[PDB]
Amino acid sequence: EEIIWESLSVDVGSQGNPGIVEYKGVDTKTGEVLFEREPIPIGTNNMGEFLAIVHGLRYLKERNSRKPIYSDSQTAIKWVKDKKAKSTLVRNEETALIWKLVDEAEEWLNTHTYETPILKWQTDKWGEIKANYGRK
RNA sequence: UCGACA
DNA sequence: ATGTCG
Ligand code: VO4
Ligand SMILES: [Mg+2]
Ligand SMILES: [Mg+2]
Repeated sequence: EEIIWESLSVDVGSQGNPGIVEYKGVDTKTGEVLFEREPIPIGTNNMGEFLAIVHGLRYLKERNSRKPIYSDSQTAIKWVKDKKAKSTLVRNEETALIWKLVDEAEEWLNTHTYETPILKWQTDKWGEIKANYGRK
């Protein structure tokens, strides 16, 4: 299987886990940053990966784009497929912002239709995903 | 008992 | 190290 360059790549970035979470989506071909989330004080890697895909889904749908989305997160891909984020992050006053975004993301998935293929970025064959933050 | 993706 | 799934 080859890389579908005509696509959107998303990825999470964090400082600690759980810790500060952010994410962005980029054009897989050029690397142009199409959107980037404002750092979230506290959240998990998988929540961020999940929010990144849903944000890409809405980004593409508003523009009537049928391009697929690449993510390197097996967990986030499954959560999106089930339209349910199974995070273990403790629900409390500290993790309110991330959980709210996560709940709203889920809500969006349960209130909208889309055919966007959500593809697994084969990191071991193609190297780091184009929207990556972390060290290689 | 791990294996895997982050 | 910690977050999650097969
Ligand atoms: O802009 V919306 O996709 O929330 O309908
Ligand atoms: Mg990732
Ligand atoms: Mg990354």
